[PDB]
Amino acid sequence: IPRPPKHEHYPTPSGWQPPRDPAPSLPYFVRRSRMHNIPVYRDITHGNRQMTVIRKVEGDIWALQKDVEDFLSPLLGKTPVTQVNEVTGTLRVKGYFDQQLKAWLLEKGF
Amino acid sequence: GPRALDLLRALPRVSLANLKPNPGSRKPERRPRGRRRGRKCGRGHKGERQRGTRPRLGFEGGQTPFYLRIPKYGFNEGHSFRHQYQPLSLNRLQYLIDLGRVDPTQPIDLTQLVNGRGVTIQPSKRDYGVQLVEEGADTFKAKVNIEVQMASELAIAAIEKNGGVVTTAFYDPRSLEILCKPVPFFLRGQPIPKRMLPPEALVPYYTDAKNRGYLADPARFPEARLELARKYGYVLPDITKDELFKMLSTRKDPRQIFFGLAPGWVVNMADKKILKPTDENLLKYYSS
Amino acid sequence: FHVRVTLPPRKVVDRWNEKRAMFGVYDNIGILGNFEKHPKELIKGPIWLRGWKGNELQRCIRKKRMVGNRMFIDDLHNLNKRISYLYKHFNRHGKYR
Amino acid sequence: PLHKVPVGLWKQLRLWEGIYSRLPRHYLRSLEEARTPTPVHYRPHGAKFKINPKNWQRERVEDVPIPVHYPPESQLGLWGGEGWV
Amino acid sequence: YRARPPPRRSQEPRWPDPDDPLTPRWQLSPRYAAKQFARHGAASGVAAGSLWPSQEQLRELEAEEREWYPSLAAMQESLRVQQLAEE
Amino acid sequence: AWRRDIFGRIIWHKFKQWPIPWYLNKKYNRKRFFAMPYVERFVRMRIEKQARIKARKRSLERKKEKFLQEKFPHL
Amino acid sequence: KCELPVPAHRRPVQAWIESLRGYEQERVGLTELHPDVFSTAPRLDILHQVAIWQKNFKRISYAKTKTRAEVRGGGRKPWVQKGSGRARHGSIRSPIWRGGGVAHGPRGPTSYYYMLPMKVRVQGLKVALTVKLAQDDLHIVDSLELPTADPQYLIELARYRRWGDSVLLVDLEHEDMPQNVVAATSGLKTFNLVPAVGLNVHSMLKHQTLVLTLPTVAFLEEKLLWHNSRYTPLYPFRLPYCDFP
Amino acid sequence: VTYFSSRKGKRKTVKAVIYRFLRLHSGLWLRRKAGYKKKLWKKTAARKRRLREFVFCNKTQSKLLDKMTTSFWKRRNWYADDPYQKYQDRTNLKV
RNA sequence: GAUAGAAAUUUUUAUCCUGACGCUAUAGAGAUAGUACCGUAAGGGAAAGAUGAAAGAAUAAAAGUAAAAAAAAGCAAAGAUUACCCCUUCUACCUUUUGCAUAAUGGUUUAACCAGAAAAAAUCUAACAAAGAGAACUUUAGCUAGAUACCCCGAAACCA
Ligand SMILES: [Mg+2]
Ligand SMILES: [Mg+2]
Ligand SMILES: [Mg+2]
Ligand SMILES: [Mg+2]
Ligand SMILES: [Mg+2]
Ligand SMILES: [Mg+2]
Ligand SMILES: [Mg+2]
Ligand SMILES: [Mg+2]
Ligand SMILES: [Mg+2]
Ligand SMILES: [Mg+2]
Ligand SMILES: [Mg+2]
Ligand SMILES: [Mg+2]
Ligand SMILES: [Mg+2]
Ligand SMILES: [Mg+2]
Ligand SMILES: [Mg+2]
Ligand SMILES: [Mg+2]
Ligand SMILES: [Mg+2]
Ligand SMILES: [Mg+2]
Ligand SMILES: [Mg+2]
Ligand SMILES: [Mg+2]
Ligand SMILES: [Mg+2]
Ligand SMILES: [Mg+2]
Ligand SMILES: [Mg+2]
Ligand SMILES: [Mg+2]
Ligand SMILES: [Mg+2]
Ligand SMILES: [Mg+2]
Ligand SMILES: [Mg+2]
Repeated sequence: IPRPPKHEHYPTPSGWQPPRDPAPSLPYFVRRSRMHNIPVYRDITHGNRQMTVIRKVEGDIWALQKDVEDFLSPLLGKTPVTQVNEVTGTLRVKGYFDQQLKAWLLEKGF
Repeated sequence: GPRALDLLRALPRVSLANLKPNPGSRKPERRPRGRRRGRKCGRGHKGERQRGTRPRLGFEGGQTPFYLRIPKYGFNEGHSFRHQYQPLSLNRLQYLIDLGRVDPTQPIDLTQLVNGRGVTIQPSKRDYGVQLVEEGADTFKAKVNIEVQMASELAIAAIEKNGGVVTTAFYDPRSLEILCKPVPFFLRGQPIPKRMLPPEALVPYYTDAKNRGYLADPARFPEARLELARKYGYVLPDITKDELFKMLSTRKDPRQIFFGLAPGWVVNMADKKILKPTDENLLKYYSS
Repeated sequence: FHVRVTLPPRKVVDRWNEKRAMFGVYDNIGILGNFEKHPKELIKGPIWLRGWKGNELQRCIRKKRMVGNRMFIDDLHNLNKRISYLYKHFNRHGKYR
Repeated sequence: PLHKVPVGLWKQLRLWEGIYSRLPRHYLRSLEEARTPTPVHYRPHGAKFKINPKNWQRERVEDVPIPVHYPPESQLGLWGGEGWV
Repeated sequence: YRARPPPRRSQEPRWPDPDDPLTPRWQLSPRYAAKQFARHGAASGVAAGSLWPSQEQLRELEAEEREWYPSLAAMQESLRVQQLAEE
Repeated sequence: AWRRDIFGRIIWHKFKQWPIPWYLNKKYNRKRFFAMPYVERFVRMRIEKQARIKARKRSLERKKEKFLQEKFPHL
Repeated sequence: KCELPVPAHRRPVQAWIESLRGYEQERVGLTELHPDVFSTAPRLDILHQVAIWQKNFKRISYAKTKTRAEVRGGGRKPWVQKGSGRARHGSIRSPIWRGGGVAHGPRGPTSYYYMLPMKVRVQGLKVALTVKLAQDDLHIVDSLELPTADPQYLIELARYRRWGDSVLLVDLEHEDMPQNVVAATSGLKTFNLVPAVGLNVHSMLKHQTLVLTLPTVAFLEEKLLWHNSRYTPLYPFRLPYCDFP
Repeated sequence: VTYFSSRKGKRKTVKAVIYRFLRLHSGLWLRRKAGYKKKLWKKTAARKRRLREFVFCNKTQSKLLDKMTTSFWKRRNWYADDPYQKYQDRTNLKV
């Protein structure tokens, strides 16, 4: 895969924002996709169970869990349900937060 | 990094001796033995089912079968011969130029869209190429040369506004194949055949400057194209004055599959050598 | 249910003999080796079964279509018959229909 | 087990060995090649490609010979290439 | 123990016996020859001029191509009768 | 002479002495030296039958070499 | 120094470079190892997966048993349906019967062959290596030039370095292995000597110590790292590609 | 249904499903309403409307139909001009 | 209807490198053999070996019995007891049925044999992800892989 062309202007027309020159000090990190996209996806089970998966996370995910659920709680009035997989390096959350989590990981610049 | 690492200093060797697959990976099979799952083994009692013969799937027990009461209809009728065109949104296109998969600099036809893995064509399945849609219409900032098999008005518009040139070109099943996975066609080691002309019904679509059809009269190109701007309300750029002009101008023969090559040729990729016929009948054949 | 009276000589097996030490050696050959040869070619076996898998019906119908005309008369016969039986049984029987 | 060679080829390698090996080569050659006998009983369609009337597309079309048995007496006279159907 | 020699795919041109009875007929075809040129073809010692159609093949391809695929001008004229008849 | 009998075996035919020519001989003429069409089937089977016995003779002897070499660690 | 870019948030690893000529030359040097190969998150899950996939996918079991169709004879009802006053049977080759057929059992040559997907096997070698390193039992070497063809030297070397019982020695190619290595090791059970084209998970776990040559590591690091950055193949990779061999 | 073919080993499809139905990509199966060409004069205009319709098949029928139908009719399709392409996706479905 | 089912057009690298998550005397070939034996015939068709270097050295565990015949009462046991019974308390077991102690079926007993196979869709675990698959395909979170599934015996007939 081509390393994507450095531009003068960010974000780009299609909305692509590069991760920063430094990385934050938060005790966890998110590898961008092999496409340099933020590894947040949506997935369903049994057709009715809606889920949101954060991927490729290196560090204490527990912290990431804290921060994510604390970001989402004002939105739903209540903590959203969470499943942490420590060996997978993966986070899972009930409902579709795809759009908002995309933004929230553009915030911290992962 | 992964503090898990430092937990492995503590523990005994990882070897074959100690291995557990991920819990819930193997959902264990059961076997009709024992008090629970033996004795009729979940096959029920007597009747048909216990003997394993219950009738075929569409069957209602002789009442006229659901799927068979309903009258036939033209539906999937001639489904094999109905042309398909794989869609390409403008949003996806902007995307692909943005991450520099397909670069706008050199010309863009299907092949390039393919190699960036931005689109997938299965010609055997009656796919006659990529077609264009307007999804990122407002999003679209890129100046590009695009050649597709079909496009929609709004799409043509959104490329014009930015100053690129869109051409509607056709490919037959065979030539289209050659187009999409070209390297394996070369390794086939057969000459590079003539391009077909589009079928009769399709003819009017490709003869219109309306679509900027590759077989259309260039005399109407500047006309209908400028028309596009008055309808959609923008100032039409002067392409002839641009630096990238000579690439945007670049066309194919209606007989040419690729850029820079010609019917009749043969590629030897071992010797990195092109081969052209010096025989006359051949040249009359492939150049016609 | 009468069971063996005398202990057998304990079979001693070196797991360090050649074949076991060298197990699975070239497995990654395509990957590590800039793929030219596929893991398939590490499969030494019956002509029709190399780098392939299937249930009984598929196996059989395969052996037929590949080596069929090189088979003996009788085996061949039994093969066509096994085929028929299987046709009938997979299609036409089951609980699950 | 299997045979080293398929049995359809047993009648040919039957010929490669033994006395057939000293046979005149021209003979064996006129024997090898089987030209397809003239259509007599079945009537052929001309083209390789023929349009489907129902479906409306060009269709690859091939011609299958019809089996014709010859009683032994057929070989005694001249039947002009035909026989029993 | 030292391991076996790694299995290698021989990169040389490879030609079966044309006269061996057991050898498959799919490896004895013209196309296989063409393919073999494509692979190496310098070293494969394939006659280059053979990678193009014969005079027979040529005139037949010609015959069928002019048969089922008319002229652009001719197709436009095929369409004018239709459009005007429907008008 | 080498001849081929009705059973599809190829046999060595020991000759005999007769006071008269063979085409004038009853008993000789009603002997058939040749194979008929159907016999061709059995011929194959014979081969096959025979072909197995060799096949599994070999496979036995090979076995007898493993056993010995694991019973007697020479060298 | 590593021949390949590390991701910005991740520092490389370093391993002693040991050499093989003296017993007593332990750390002859220092090597930076790539974090994305030798520091990867350890997953025994995939170790397991691929370890099995190694075991099985080669497996063809030839075990045939004969169905009531394939047994010798008994093409007939042994006695009549009615009046005998014993249990009714078809052929004496009914599976019920003594010398008769086998109901289900094994069938024929039977293969288990399946392809673990690409990037999986890849990440498996990755993990295996990471683990051999993190459990401290990986030893990088330069050279591999051996002082002599006496195998006792080698065994005693492993003895002086507390290398544990078994060892897998990895070299770059089949042709380039020096003659003393080949000599001394080919007469050894526990030690093994292999081109890095045949590095494999099963063997990695089968030997209590892994030993890697420097050209070998520079090679591996690359060949594996290729795969997080790679497209989905269009056609087989053995074919011509723009960048690719 | 033929769950395993003879020559290919594959799973065959019923054709008489296909001639009278249509599968969207959502999984909704579409059909004619029976008897619509049948005894028209005898029928009220209302009925005639109700018949000339295209209608949807309940879950049972759909699943059934899928079983008699291979992968190839379940694939995604972009036809030029397609009257039904407008329809293939599900919108606003909250379950 | 049940089902049947193509081709054009594409793909395929050498030999070398043999074995065995095959059986172990009811298994494994029918086979110690097409032998005995059974059929007028075509045809059917068995069962069985075991000490040790040397015979140019003479475990006591299946049913069944014996050592030891039985003592008012009754699904045979159980609760028990100082004590075997004596006391008290419980309608064999399977299949099959609305319902069986049933006087409905099956079985002398022991041993060895003797019957649930499939991956469309689905879930579960995982890789990578607007993509994924070691070619061909599928995609509006998806593709890919893995793991999860559908028995045994029997007619009268029928055709050659
Ligand atoms: Mg999903
Ligand atoms: Mg039960
Ligand atoms: Mg029952
Ligand atoms: Mg009932
Ligand atoms: Mg498609
Ligand atoms: Mg099976
Ligand atoms: Mg029989
Ligand atoms: Mg019979
Ligand atoms: Mg019967
Ligand atoms: Mg027996
Ligand atoms: Mg047996
Ligand atoms: Mg062998
Ligand atoms: Mg036996
Ligand atoms: Mg006893
Ligand atoms: Mg009592
Ligand atoms: Mg009662
Ligand atoms: Mg009753
Ligand atoms: Mg009742
Ligand atoms: Mg009663
Ligand atoms: Mg009674
Ligand atoms: Mg009764
Ligand atoms: Mg009773
Ligand atoms: Mg009864
Ligand atoms: Mg009963
Ligand atoms: Mg009784
Ligand atoms: Mg599936
Ligand atoms: Mg099962």
